[PDB]
Amino acid sequence: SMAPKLEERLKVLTNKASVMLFMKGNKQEAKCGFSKQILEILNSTGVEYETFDILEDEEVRQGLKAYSNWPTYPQLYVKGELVGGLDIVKELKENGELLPILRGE
Ligand SMILES: *SC[C@H](NC(=O)CC[C@H](N)C(=O)O)C(=O)NCC(=O)O
Ligand SMILES: [Cl-]
Ligand SMILES: [Fe+3]
Repeated sequence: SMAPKLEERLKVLTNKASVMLFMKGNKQEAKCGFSKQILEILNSTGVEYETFDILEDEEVRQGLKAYSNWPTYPQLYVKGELVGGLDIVKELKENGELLPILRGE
C-alpha cells in the first residue's frame, strides 16, 4: 500500500551509488552507536560508497523501513538490494564474506 511516488523516490535513492548507506549522520559526523560503527567497518574495506542521513528526512526514514521491510538503521544497500545493518555487516566481515558482497557477488 506504499504510494507509487514514494516507491519511485526510494528506488532512486537506493540506487544513488553502487554502495549506499542509510544512517544516522554522515561520513564527517556519524551518530554514536550502530551508524558510527558501520561507517568505521565500511571505511576499513576501502570501497567507494555514499551515505544518506535518515535523521534529516523522516519520509525516507519511515518509508525505507516499509520499502525494505527492515525495522532499523543503519541500512546498507549494494546494487539496489538491502544487505542489512551493522550486525549483518560484522558477521560478513568475520566470515570473509563482506568484500565479495560489496562487489555484488
Ligand atoms: S553511543 C552514546 C555514548 N556511549 C558510548 O560511546 C559508549 C562507549 C563505551 N566504550 C561502552 O559503553 O561500550 C555516550 O554515552 N555518550 C555520552 C552521553 O551522555 O550520552
Ligand atoms: Cl543487521
Ligand atoms: Fe543507533
